[PDB]
Amino acid sequence: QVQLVESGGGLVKPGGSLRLSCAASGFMISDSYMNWIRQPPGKGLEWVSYISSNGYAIYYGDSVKGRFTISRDNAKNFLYLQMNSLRVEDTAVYYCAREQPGGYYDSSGYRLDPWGQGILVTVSS
Amino acid sequence: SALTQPASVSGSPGQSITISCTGTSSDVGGYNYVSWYQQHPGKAPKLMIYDVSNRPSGVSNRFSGSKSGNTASLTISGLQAEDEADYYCSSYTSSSTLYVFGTGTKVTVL
Amino acid sequence: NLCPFDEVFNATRFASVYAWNRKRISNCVADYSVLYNFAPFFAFKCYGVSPTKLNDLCFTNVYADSFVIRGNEVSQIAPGQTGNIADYNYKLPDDFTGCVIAWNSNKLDSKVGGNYNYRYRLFRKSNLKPFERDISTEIYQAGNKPCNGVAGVNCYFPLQSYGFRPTYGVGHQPYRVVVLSFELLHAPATVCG
Repeated sequence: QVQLVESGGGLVKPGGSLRLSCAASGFMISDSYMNWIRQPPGKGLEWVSYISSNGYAIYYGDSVKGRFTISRDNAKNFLYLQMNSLRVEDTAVYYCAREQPGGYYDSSGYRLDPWGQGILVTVSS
Repeated sequence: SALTQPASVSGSPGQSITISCTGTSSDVGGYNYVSWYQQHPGKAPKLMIYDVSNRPSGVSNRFSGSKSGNTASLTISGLQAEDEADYYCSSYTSSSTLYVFGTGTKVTVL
Repeated sequence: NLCPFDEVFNATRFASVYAWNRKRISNCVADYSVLYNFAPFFAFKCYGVSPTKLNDLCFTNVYADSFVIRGNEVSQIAPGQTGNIADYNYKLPDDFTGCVIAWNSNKLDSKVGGNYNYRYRLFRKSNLKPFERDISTEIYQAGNKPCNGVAGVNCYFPLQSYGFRPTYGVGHQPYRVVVLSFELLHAPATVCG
């Protein structure tokens, strides 16, 4: 029904940059709060960043602060996250997930319901 | 700021399990927004429960969430086979970071 | 056939002041004894009716508007009082009738560093008639064709973020608010109980 497909990840050298694109299908990405979840290989999950519906509220992870810009292409209806000046510790898989209670009268706690397929990034020589 | 989730469990079809997920007095206790997701190796983690008592679509009633003070605790009944998968308890906080996750549990059946 | 009262007060995410939300509630039995539950109810007052008598009468059509404002401007939401929260933001009539409800919620709307999610029009050319909302994006002027996308001495952006933080003085923490307004011309009774 609703898919969240990723594209843009892979191998890189340390210091460089890269860009991930999250394409939403089955619904409209212009009104659904989004946020990225990173998972190192063989560990748990970790929060990356978050965009709101307004487009005026942006919250980064404390570790990716200063880099890792986020934005949305409401023209091409995608989400973009550019990882800039990467280091060796960032190799991981990435998921693009949407908060479920994105309506206006939900009276229901938040939950990341629609999950992303997820793509990997590897930073080394 | 991360939740502490235990290592692993083991039982045979018919037994029942519980899993503890502690936290601070700002993320789990004080907000009661904790949720639980499951992940088989090689698939995006799928929502299992949220709002503790709120079981979402498709989920087998075999899962039962509960929250006591700071601790949270899951209890799964009717030990099957698909239980072979990781389980992560997540929560929404109020300082920086709007979501944290547990260390992760490995549920294996004998 | 009860009414959805605990579905608007129990809302998980509110709208901003400048694009406030209205919802019509009718054709049901409304009871105003359950509202006392939620919050400390810093302010719960009515103009034109008294709450102790409110559980009895039948009304024409009752509306509910919800939004979030600062904690030193709650007073601005009153019949015909001037300030900066009812001049260009949102305004109620001078013959208003109904009730207003507010509860400081600083536990769900204020993050550390400023919760930049709710804004309000600081610059407007002319004040607004009652019960109209403006979402038109325009840059204030500066004695010349207003900067088309930029900001000089003047030409500021119309909307300014609140930036709620969990350490402010009580008058600066956010306050969720909801307003009830209804006619009593004894029109075909649609709600009471």
